[PDB]
Amino acid sequence: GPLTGKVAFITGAARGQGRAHAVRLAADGADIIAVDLCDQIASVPYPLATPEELAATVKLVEDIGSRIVARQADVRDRESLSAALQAGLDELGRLDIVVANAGIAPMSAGDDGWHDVIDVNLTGVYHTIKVAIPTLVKQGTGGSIVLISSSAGLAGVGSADPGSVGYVAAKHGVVGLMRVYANLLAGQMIRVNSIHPSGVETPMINNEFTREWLGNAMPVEVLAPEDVANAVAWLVSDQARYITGVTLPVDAGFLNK
Amino acid sequence: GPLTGKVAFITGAARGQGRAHAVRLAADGADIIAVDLCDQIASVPYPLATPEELAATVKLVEDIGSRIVARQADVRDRESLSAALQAGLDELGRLDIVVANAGIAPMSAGDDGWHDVIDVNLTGVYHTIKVAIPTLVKQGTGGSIVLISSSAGLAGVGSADPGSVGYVAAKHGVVGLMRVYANLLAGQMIRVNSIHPSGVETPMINNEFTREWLGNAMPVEVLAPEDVANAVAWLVSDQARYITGVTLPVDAGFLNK
Amino acid sequence: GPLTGKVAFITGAARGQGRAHAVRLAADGADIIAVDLCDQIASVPYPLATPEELAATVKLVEDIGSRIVARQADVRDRESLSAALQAGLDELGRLDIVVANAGIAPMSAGDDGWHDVIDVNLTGVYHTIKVAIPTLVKQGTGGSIVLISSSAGLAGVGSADPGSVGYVAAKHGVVGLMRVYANLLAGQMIRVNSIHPSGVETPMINNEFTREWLAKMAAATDGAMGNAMPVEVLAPEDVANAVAWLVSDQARYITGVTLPVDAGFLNK
Amino acid sequence: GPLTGKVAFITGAARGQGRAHAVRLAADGADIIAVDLCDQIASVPYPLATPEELAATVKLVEDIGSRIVARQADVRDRESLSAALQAGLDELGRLDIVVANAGIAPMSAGDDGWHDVIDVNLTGVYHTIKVAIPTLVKQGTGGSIVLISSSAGLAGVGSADPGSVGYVAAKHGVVGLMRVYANLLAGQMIRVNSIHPSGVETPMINNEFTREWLAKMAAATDTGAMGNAMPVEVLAPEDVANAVAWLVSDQARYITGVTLPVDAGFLNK
Ligand SMILES: NC(=O)c1ccc[n+]([C@@H]2O[C@H](COP(=O)([O-])OP(=O)(O)OC[C@H]3O[C@@H](n4cnc5c(N)ncnc54)[C@H](O)[C@@H]3O)[C@@H](O)[C@H]2O)c1
Ligand SMILES: NC(=O)c1ccc[n+]([C@@H]2O[C@H](COP(=O)([O-])OP(=O)(O)OC[C@H]3O[C@@H](n4cnc5c(N)ncnc54)[C@H](O)[C@@H]3O)[C@@H](O)[C@H]2O)c1
Ligand SMILES: NC(=O)c1ccc[n+]([C@@H]2O[C@H](COP(=O)([O-])OP(=O)(O)OC[C@H]3O[C@@H](n4cnc5c(N)ncnc54)[C@H](O)[C@@H]3O)[C@@H](O)[C@H]2O)c1
Ligand SMILES: NC(=O)c1ccc[n+]([C@@H]2O[C@H](COP(=O)([O-])OP(=O)(O)OC[C@H]3O[C@@H](n4cnc5c(N)ncnc54)[C@H](O)[C@@H]3O)[C@@H](O)[C@H]2O)c1
Repeated sequence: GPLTGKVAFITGAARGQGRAHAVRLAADGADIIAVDLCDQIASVPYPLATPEELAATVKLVEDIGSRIVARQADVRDRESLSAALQAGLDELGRLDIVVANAGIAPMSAGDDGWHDVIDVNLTGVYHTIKVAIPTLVKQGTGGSIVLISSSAGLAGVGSADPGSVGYVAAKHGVVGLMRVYANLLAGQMIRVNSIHPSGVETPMINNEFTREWLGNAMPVEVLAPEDVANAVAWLVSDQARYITGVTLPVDAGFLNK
Repeated sequence: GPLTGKVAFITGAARGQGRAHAVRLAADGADIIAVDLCDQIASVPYPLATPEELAATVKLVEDIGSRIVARQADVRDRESLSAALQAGLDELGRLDIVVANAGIAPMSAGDDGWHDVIDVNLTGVYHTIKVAIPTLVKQGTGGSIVLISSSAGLAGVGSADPGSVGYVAAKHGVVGLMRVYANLLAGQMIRVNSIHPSGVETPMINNEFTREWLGNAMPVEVLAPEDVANAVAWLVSDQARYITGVTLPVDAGFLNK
Repeated sequence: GPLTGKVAFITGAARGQGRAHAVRLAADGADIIAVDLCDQIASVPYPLATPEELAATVKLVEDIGSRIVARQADVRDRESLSAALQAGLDELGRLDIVVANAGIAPMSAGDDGWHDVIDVNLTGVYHTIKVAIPTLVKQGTGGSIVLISSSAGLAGVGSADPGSVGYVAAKHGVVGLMRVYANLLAGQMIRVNSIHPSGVETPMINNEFTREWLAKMAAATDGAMGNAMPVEVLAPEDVANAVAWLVSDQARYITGVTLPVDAGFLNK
Repeated sequence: GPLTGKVAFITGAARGQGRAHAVRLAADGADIIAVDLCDQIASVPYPLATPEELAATVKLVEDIGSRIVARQADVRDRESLSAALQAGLDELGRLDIVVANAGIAPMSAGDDGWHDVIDVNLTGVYHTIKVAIPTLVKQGTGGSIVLISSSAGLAGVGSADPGSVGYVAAKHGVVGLMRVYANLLAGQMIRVNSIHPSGVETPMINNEFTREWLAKMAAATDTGAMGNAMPVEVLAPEDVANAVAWLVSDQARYITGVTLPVDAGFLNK
């Protein structure tokens, strides 16, 4: 495949879009370093991933034919995340692609929702970049860093809940991370871009809370996780070698409507 | 390939990026309706394409194994452009993809440069869209319209020459066409996006005038026409089925620098 | 006032927003060079200004106490526009502020609508900038160029009509003009910015016709056409007040900006 | 003046731009609720404001002829900030204008710089909005909320230092706060906008650490890419205060959801 011999580090890889990236990039030949919390955060009113789900991602990727290192780790904890990445490096010996995908959407928790969404969705993305840079720079072969933002990183879409205004703030902060790192790493031939999905059919929105709590331009209800994985697989390939500093909506026209 | 059975209408197909689109989309299985002015505009201080160059594109596409209908046509003349497209529809029977690529960069012609760049780069893009819509809508199978803008469509980069100011104004106007047509056509599952290259190695910039007249974030001097064609080939594929309303820089970080 | 001793050149000054700029900047002490077509363009489905309306602007500004030179001129015709500007310069002796406000919204005219809206709303703005630059540069005291775009200069809001997609294209092109001229002219301390109103109560939209089309746009969309704040329409004075700030010393270092004056429409 | 009978809550009011906002809005007739940390933060290598400076802002505003309630408060501590605002509400009886101006620029502190800059410049701005909303909504007379971002809120103007990356991320996050609150509050006629200065002449820009940062950033680029477009070395605090005074006035009654550069053309360059 176009990614044979490369290694992709993916946060939130136990299910949802993170699993879709693991499967898609492995299908294209990449080996995978997969991390997920595999535990609950109290301000999040829907279940986060289980250890069983991370093991399921591992089986899918192994069946495709790639090597995979999978660790439980929390993106909020730099030492934890660094240790997990280093386990992947010890086994696979290189790093080419980073997909900073782990995220949460807390609600109905008061300001705990603000703090937790900033911590996972902004600080955790910072940590994901920071733990990867020294390897990418030392290797001297360029690479790709893909940050997962949202429509809410470019538009004021949300409710008054602290976790929702925090989600908007965090996802906007992720665009800032993208833009500064695209500038800092361009000289190293490391591309940095952000992806902005509107709604995607995953357990972040397919849950009891969201149904009880509860439009794109194209007549598309919700995107598939594969739509997001397909965009990312293009971006990290040689077909997109000179694409950097871009905010890419994958959204059936939502941001332009 | 992924585009077998589809037809792509490409303006400015005689050379440069237009040729690169014709070759890349044909390699993916598409048949081609190729048009070019194949004549000079007096305000443009470098040579435009010749009839022989359009014939050379035809040979390349036929050698790849796709069908191609090529006509001389001026994007400024709606009737000319419509007749040319119709020659292609009469032989190939359908239309799926439109690449509004023809463009000029006049200089040193005073206000004739202003007029000519608006007429080719803005009015000509409107005509390219307008003549394609009836077929796409009557078919009812969706499609893709790709408008070629520039860094100068999103940033104030230019000199005081009326042809240069006009290039900025026209390429900005192309973004506006993209945004309104993406909204107008979303219901028909017709995606509309714009591409924003910075510099590309073609005879628009590789000529005697430009040498006499006298950077990106990544250490890349100029992009290849293939870089722009690679982006477009992805956009018009099912891998980008829900991408619409986007301004996509293909620019080694120029717009983010 | 804060603009005493300065001169403002305003296109489309016979009525509407252009008249509002003339009276607002005159109230702050500016003298005025006012131009308008004062004639109809066949693709435009509502009446353009009359000669009597331009004369009425002149009286309003004289009653305020400023000097004003007014001429019938077409922004599409650089020579017409330059002659009119020069009549104003001969009388007032300087130029400080340019407001490129003339514009049209053709509809239901076929491709004549495309060509006319590009010609007035984009080429006419270019002409307005180009006739003014030499004076501003020769004086060496800086100045302000204010281009009137629209929400449709930053968003794809329009209908399936050559005049409407042309309005979007033109108003987006006006942002381009702003951005490149802000860079070209910054070294001369000439500020260049664009203003983006949503709907403003003038004869351009205060007609049966526009309300028809708004109703169809509304029905065709899944309050999409409405502002974020509960404000039905902005006053011309809202746009004139923004411009009066921008061209003052209170905004001396504001350049290269797209400024929405829109009750939150673009952010909605 | 145009703001006679109005009350403006300003964070970081002890010196710099915050003092300039207090003086400028007072000159237009407003009464002021002024808060500042009046203390140091270890990751910030230059001095923050002193209690003396806050008392000097009080003197300036009283001399202009307005009433002012000033309190020491940390925007990172929602309860502290709420208590300070309440002290001003208890005395002045209303609120019309919020200027979320307090901010820091940590550097050479490792990841403590990341955490502190997010905490002050993003979380602190959230707290400033949150403590003001109930009063604004209960009054039912509209109002203005102005968030102070930066060029670095719209462009990736930063170095690799965690405090700098964090400054870019936080200032971008402020735009997000603006956009969502403009939508949430529009129905109440409460305008929300953000201001994006480039460089402004205050201790944040002229200390030796920032100076060395600016020199390093200039040397890293091949393009005077760190300068403004107009030949203006640095903006005055009054340039930012003048823009805010306009925005909160009836001359800008329908301006909301806008990112406003005040930057001598920097972002467009
Ligand atoms: N689902 C949507 O509609 C949608 C829309 C736009 C953007 N996004 C974003 O896409 C990303 C992927 O989310 P998803 O839709 O696949 O939802 P998801 O909840 O199915 O997946 C998120 C994953 O991240 C993990 N995770 C959460 N906190 C973590 C932490 N502290 N450390 C390590 N792992 C952590 C979860 O356990 C989970 O497996 C997120 O950044 C999210 O904000 C989602
Ligand atoms: N080359 C660059 O650096 C660069 C950078 C950004 C964007 N662009 C854009 O890329 C597009 C392709 O240009 P290119 O780089 O391949 O340059 P090019 O000059 O090699 O190709 C442009 C082609 O369009 C044709 N054309 C010009 N006017 C025409 C008309 N009135 N009707 C029909 N055909 C006409 C030419 O004859 C030519 O074959 C243009 O829209 C251009 O503005 C180029
Ligand atoms: N009214 C709105 O809702 C709205 C919203 C956003 C932007 N705009 C823009 O505001 C500007 C002012 O328009 P308005 O609302 O006051 O409408 P208006 O029709 O009342 O005023 C426009 C004026 O320009 C004149 N004019 C038109 N073409 C001309 C030409 N070729 N040369 C010289 N003068 C010409 C008219 O005769 C008229 O007096 C325009 O650029 C318009 O596109 C209007
Ligand atoms: N100076 C520039 O060039 C520049 C450029 C763009 C944006 N900004 C921003 O302008 C705003 C004002 O900064 P300034 O230039 O006046 O600098 P400054 O350092 O002179 O003023 C900042 C003030 O905020 C206070 N403050 C800091 N942390 C606090 C906290 N936790 N709680 C309460 N008060 C706190 C300080 O003590 C001080 O009085 C900041 O948001 C800053 O990021 C500054």
